[PDB]
Amino acid sequence: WLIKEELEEMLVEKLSDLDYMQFIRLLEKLLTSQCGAAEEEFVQRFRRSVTLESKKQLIEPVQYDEQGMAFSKSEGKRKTAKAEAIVYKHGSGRIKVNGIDYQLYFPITQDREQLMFPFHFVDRLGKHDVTCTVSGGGRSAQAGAIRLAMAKALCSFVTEDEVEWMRQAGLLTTDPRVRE
Amino acid sequence: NQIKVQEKYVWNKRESTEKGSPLGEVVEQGITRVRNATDAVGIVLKELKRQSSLGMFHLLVAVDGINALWGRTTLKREDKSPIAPEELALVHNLRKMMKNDWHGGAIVSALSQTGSLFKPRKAYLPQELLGKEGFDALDPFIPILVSNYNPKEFESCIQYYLENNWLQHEKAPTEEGKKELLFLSNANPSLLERHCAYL
Ligand SMILES: Nc1nc2c(ncn2[C@@H]2O[C@H](COP(=O)(O)OP(=O)(O)O)[C@@H](O)[C@H]2O)c(=O)[nH]1
Repeated sequence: WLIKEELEEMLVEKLSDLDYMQFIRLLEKLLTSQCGAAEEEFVQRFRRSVTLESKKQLIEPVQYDEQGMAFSKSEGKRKTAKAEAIVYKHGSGRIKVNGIDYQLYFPITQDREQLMFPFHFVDRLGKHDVTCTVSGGGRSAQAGAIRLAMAKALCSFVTEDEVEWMRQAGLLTTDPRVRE
Repeated sequence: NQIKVQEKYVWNKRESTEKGSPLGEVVEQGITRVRNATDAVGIVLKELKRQSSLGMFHLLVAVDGINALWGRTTLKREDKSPIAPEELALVHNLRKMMKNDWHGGAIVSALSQTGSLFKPRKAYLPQELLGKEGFDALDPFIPILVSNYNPKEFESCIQYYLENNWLQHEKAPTEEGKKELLFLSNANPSLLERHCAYL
């Protein structure tokens, strides 16, 4: 419904709150009745389109490499670490970080668990190959940025319900917490 | 007792090992007086190289962490100067047994970055760990690659641990537990064993 001061702007006259409520009540009464096209347009003159906004997690498109394999690329950032991951549709669960195996690149088990989180959450461990590149930051920031990039790239190969579940699990949100 | 020395070894003006005495006496001399322990190792090697060539016995030289011999040390003199690996008698006598100037045996060696000196954590190939000197010394040699578990090996390792009741978490027997263990170790034997240690 139109706000009071916008209704004032259009009517070019100051009006109180009670008379605004009276006008809105009349408009609601008009809507309740079988309003025709003219009446629908008249009410639409007073109806603004702001309400409601849907968080749907724009999916990345599927690219195809020279060998004919399907892959999707995505980016992520955590503190000063920036990562870009390429997730292939089919694989055996091989993750390569800067050309290095993930267990060699990430000695600490916490980082490996963070990298495991996206694929485990959707029960497709051992079904995709990842080739990522991370720069800047430290150990944990790099692990988190890779986690985010992999989740966003993986969103291409799951159902929309699984995309929304990943979003509700925090797997698709950029962590904005940074030093002062 | 069967193996018998072939030279008179003089430990001190008072003590010497006579020709033909069993090698055990030499070994015993190293265990009683530590002052002669290092000289006792070398003698043993000198005998074991020689008699093996005659054909008295077959000799296996099994040296783990062999990349130490041609590397650097962290041992210092009293004037805080470095010591080279070849300045150590024990290391200098063990290099002679890596040379293929003898028959009647085989030399088996294993590299190891763990416990190495002045090597990055991700160095594992022969030349990187050996150095130019080490690679030149061992060359020619047969390198044998050891890799992570394959799926059959990994499943067998977890079944051995389950048969020993060593995996006590309720989810480890299940398929999801095995998939998570596989991801978290990447089929690496040491990481898998360490993870299973506290499960
Ligand atoms: N105390 C003592 N040690 C010996 C004697 N002979 C050999 N050794 C030790 O056994 C090792 C054998 O090495 P060798 O073949 O003789 O090479 P070398 O160092 O050039 O003389 C030597 O390095 C010595 O440490 C000996 O007659 N008396």
